[PDB]
Amino acid sequence: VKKRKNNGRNKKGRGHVKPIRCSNCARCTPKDKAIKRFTIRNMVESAAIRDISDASVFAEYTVPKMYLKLQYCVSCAIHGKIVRVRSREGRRNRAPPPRVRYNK
Amino acid sequence: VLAVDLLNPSPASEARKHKLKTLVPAPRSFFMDVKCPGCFTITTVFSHAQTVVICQGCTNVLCQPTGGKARLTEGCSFRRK
Amino acid sequence: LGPQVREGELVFGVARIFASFNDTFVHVTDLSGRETICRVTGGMKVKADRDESSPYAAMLAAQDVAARCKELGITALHIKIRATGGNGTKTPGPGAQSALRALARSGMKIGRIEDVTPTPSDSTRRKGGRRGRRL
Amino acid sequence: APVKFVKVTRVLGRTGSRGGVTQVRVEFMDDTTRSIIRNVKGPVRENDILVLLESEREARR
Amino acid sequence: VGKNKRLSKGKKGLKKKVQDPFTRKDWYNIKAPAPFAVRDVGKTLVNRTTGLKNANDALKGRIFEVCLADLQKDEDHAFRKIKLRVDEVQGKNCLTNFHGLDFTTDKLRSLVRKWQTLIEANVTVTTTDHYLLRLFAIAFTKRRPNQIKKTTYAQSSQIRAIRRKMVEIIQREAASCTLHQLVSKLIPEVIGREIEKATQGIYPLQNVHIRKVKLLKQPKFDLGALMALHGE
RNA sequence: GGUGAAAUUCUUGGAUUUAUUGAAGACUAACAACUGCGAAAGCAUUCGCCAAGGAUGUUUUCAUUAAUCAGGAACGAAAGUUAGGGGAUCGAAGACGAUCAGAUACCGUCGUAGUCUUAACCAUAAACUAUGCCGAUUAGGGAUCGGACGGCGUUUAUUUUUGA
Ligand SMILES: [Zn+2]
Ligand SMILES: [Zn+2]
Repeated sequence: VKKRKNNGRNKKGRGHVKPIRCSNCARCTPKDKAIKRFTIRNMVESAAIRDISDASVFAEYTVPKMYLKLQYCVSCAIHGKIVRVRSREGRRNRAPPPRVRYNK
Repeated sequence: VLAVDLLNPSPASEARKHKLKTLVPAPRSFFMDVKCPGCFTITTVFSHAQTVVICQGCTNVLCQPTGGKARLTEGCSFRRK
Repeated sequence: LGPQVREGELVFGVARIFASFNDTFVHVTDLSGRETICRVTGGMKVKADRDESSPYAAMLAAQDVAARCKELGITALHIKIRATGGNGTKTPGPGAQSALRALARSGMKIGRIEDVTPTPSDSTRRKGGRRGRRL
Repeated sequence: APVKFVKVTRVLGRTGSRGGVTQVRVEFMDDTTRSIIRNVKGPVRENDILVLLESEREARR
Repeated sequence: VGKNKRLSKGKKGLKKKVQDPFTRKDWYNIKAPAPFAVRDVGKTLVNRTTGLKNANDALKGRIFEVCLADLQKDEDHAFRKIKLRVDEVQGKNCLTNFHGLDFTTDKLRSLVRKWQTLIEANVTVTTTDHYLLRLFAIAFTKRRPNQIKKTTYAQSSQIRAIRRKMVEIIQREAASCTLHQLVSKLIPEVIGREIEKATQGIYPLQNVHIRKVKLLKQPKFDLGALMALHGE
């Protein structure tokens, strides 16, 4: 039986695609099959910003950000709880989850 | 739908179909007479000419070929004959 | 002993923090990179060698840098954090942020934070094989 | 040692593998601007008073 | 860890006698070329002059990283850093001139985004002064205010037209200039704004910049030229 | 250094770390997508030269010149084979350190053929859409790539026609 209509790959209209290296176990997987996450964060955590802020010599200062793109094989994706198993009917839903914008 | 008169389509509905998919095929091209400002002659030019057309007198260009219908020189006028 | 200067002015240094996932390095040089002023690693402070990367060890190693560099006359630092780089994780280790605070709290001045991790445009083959570490 | 005194203003859940440990947010009660996160072992109420030996460790989450 | 050393000093060795090597160091000041606003940029350290080891030989091949914000006293130029190479040493003073340019790492990563087109080109050029130096360029596609379509992509034929236009502009601007003249054009970003006007017809192409400049060859030292810009 | 924790290994004959410079070979990050091309295998840095191809447009030209094919022929990833060049990185075989009742393995430090290229062989893959090729008809919808046609505006240039 086919578990997924797209074979869980997202590759139709071509024959080959170069692989990539997993960011955790350094495995080789096709680029279209890997799970990709883009992350934007600050250099320092929010509790430490005040100590840096008042120790500067430039009056008001803005700590820079850091930009990373991590990408995993499926075996490392669901062991680190990046994604998890869904139900049979809930599998066919590709909308990104609604991030909480009120936080109680 | 389920009851249609296929013999008498509206003229508006036939202006949108492909040139070959109508009830009877018919071209949508035409010939035209171009008035060169420099001279007083008249030349018959196809609407979809693939070659640069030169007028008989004073030897001036009148149109430039392209992918579809040739574009005329800016300082020129034409009538559909 | 130290640079002669008026009381208003302050002299600058640069700190190069190398924080991997196995150890952390605190290194202070002059304005250029040629001359090293002080350098202490996280392994000098801890005695169990599984805590060389612990955030606690970075704080202790960072504190005596400020003490040791205080009498040299340098009063301000530039900061350049870097990860392993190359084929590595490119994510700074746990001790990267612990050391930075200890310089600020100790009384030293801070300016111009930056990240200088080296990234390849197209790298050679990476260690592990095609199947990865299967544990 | 320059020991500091802190006071608890709100409690934020109970951590630990077996629920022994509790996590609280304290206030330094001398510089009202500053506020950090700490970990405590015993039962804690609001307006409780704690003594802190070092004030640079903080805690996860 | 204290109790891991096994070989220690090695096959056979003995402890040292004299320590604290910082008692013999000296401090020097660093100056800046003519176009920049502020001249003092910091201090440097070196061993004291002695027999068999002159101090000036060690202060002739050093370079320094100074942010453009400090030199111009302006926080707008907070993402560009340039290098200064020491040439001559007066009494307790080091003289420097231009040695390159480069963006900061964080500014460049913020520019690149998905569903856009990245265009980049490079070309070598030489000035009237026989300096061989290379320039890099970068640009991105620009969205339209009333656009509804999700992605803004240019056709690869259009990309080559823009790439050809970049090379032509760079050569023309640097054709008749000196190294001092060229630097005076980098800090007001004349090249970027001139490129944008020319490529307007092909495609909008927001965010034109000169990514970095590095030099490859140098002529004779010509000490007379260095003193012209310094000591004003 | 490396690991869940350790050891083998390198070190005041200055290890690890810091800045400048040089040589060699391999590879083209981010942009990169339910997007493009090719008979399939496959193909991603710039520029110059050489021949080839699909779609669209057309009041050009020939007039059945067509479909599928037993035998037959061209191309055909990776590994492997024969002679030269090259040999940075990874790493079959091999040698050690741990774990374990045992461990010829999973983990760690080294490391030969190979990995790259020129001239010739080999003809097999879950070579997969597990779905042969030509032709006709059958239901609604919104996205997207290439060409043409129509239109109200904005933007913009030695600016119009074009491009967005
Ligand atoms: Zn993995
Ligand atoms: Zn005429």
